[PDB]
Amino acid sequence: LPNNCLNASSLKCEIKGISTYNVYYQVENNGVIYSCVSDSAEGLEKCDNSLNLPKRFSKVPVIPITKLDNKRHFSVGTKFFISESLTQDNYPITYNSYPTNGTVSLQTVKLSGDCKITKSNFANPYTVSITSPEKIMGYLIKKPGENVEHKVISFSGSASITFTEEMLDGEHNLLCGDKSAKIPKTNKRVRDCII
Amino acid sequence: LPNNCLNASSLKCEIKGISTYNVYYQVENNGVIYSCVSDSAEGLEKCDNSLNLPKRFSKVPVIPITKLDNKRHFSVGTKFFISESLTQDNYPITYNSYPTNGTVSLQTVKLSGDCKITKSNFANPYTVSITSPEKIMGYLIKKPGENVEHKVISFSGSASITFTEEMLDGEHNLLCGDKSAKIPKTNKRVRDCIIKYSK
Ligand SMILES: *[C@@H]1O[C@H](CO)[C@@H](O[C@@H]2O[C@H](CO)[C@@H](O)[C@H](O)[C@H]2NC(C)=O)[C@H](O)[C@H]1NC(C)=O
Ligand SMILES: *[C@@H]1O[C@H](CO)[C@@H](O[C@@H]2O[C@H](CO)[C@@H](O)[C@H](O)[C@H]2NC(C)=O)[C@H](O)[C@H]1NC(C)=O
Ligand SMILES: *[C@@H]1O[C@H](CO)[C@@H](O[C@@H]2O[C@H](CO)[C@@H](O)[C@H](O)[C@H]2NC(C)=O)[C@H](O)[C@H]1NC(C)=O
Ligand SMILES: *[C@@H]1O[C@H](CO)[C@@H](O[C@@H]2O[C@H](CO)[C@@H](O)[C@H](O)[C@H]2NC(C)=O)[C@H](O)[C@H]1NC(C)=O
Repeated sequence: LPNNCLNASSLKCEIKGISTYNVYYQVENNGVIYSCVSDSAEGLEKCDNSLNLPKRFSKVPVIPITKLDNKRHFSVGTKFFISESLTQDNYPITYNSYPTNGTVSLQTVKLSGDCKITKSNFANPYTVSITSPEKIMGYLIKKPGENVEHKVISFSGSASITFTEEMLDGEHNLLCGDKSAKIPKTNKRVRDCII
Repeated sequence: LPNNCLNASSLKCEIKGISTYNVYYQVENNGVIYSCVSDSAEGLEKCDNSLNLPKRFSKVPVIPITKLDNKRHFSVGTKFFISESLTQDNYPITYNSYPTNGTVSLQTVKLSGDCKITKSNFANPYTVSITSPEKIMGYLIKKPGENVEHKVISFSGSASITFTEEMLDGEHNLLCGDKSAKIPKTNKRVRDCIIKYSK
């Protein structure tokens, strides 16, 4: 019964770690430290070392990056996941209110889900549509290397994106989940022209 | 520099852990320990604890399981991956001979890739075919919650999977990459009849 973790305001707790999309905390109760990870940020506002805890965690679908090449081009932050311990000392954790045993590890993250970057946008070639079936789905335009941790945008059923004059250089990328599409370099003149 | 790792044979290498799909080892060149993770066990035969090393670690594409409900249905073994340490102290390891920074983390992994399954021509009614665009691809029929390790079959391009009596119970799932399919209960004797007399 991991109910100790969902009511952390009542008890003593330590924020053991804050990622981009979730938080690692342990609460102390009955003399028994209970370790936990959640997406909420709610009722942990009083915990030790909670100061930087954001108001809200994004809650878009994301998975860990497995190919190290891809970090630069696809990284969209960090998040905690339940791994298993190298020593046989696995201790029980609660992940988003699911009970398990394991060890917590932080891991750099790429966007996941099913999204549709529609390359043909004829009505205005600089207003592009994005459509996904998922309840919630996330996009982000990212030159490879830029720190864009909290710059992700969540769009639910469908969306439409107009590129800023800044982003139009050849090296930016429209990441929307498992999909990824290179943004072409618009000439110095033409860019000023359109606006 | 991975150069020190990839030359396992020479140095005092200590196998520090074996997983279903890769191995964690650290070697020793002139007083500095280099932790490493590798997707094949060439070399390392004399390494300190090579006793349990597969001859081949499978190279089928797998990613880590994030939604922990799936684990029961999708398990397909465990693989080392590289993570960033919770404490600020991340150290240098080489992961499949790429130098980078972090900490070694072990996770339970599901199959990933592209393969599709509905297949063939109303024939070999107990056989279906799996086709995949990628170079290598994995499949595995797993009753949810089975002990499967190095039970995963590497196939390229195409394969045809002829079910058995056991699989045809209403409980086994055909795991192939990103897909799963449920194998339903057949009338065993209808099958039994067919296998018996037909060509
Ligand atoms: C704070 O802790 C108590 C102690 O567990 C929780 O009481 C549980 O309430 C949940 C309902 O959400 C039930 O599943 C359990 O039957 C209760 N367990 C008990 C009484 O031991 C309480 O609910 C927690 N706070 C919140 C908001 O759920
Ligand atoms: C981790 O959680 C599991 C889940 O209960 C504990 O594993 C044992 O699981 C069996 C089967 O459900 C039970 O019969 C045992 O009573 C469980 N053991 C205990 C102590 O509850 C496991 O022990 C937990 N803790 C660890 C592994 O340190
Ligand atoms: C494996 O490690 C050893 C280090 O002890 C390397 O040994 C020497 O490398 C030099 C060139 O760097 C050669 O000229 C020698 O013939 C090697 N042997 C000895 C006994 O000194 C060896 O080259 C390494 N193998 C690699 C890097 O592939
Ligand atoms: C792994 O991280 C360490 C730091 O934890 C790196 O050491 C840094 O090296 C860069 C460039 O060589 C310097 O700018 C930093 O000042 C160093 N930091 C410290 C704390 O010494 C190390 O280079 C990293 N390893 C790799 C392979 O990138």
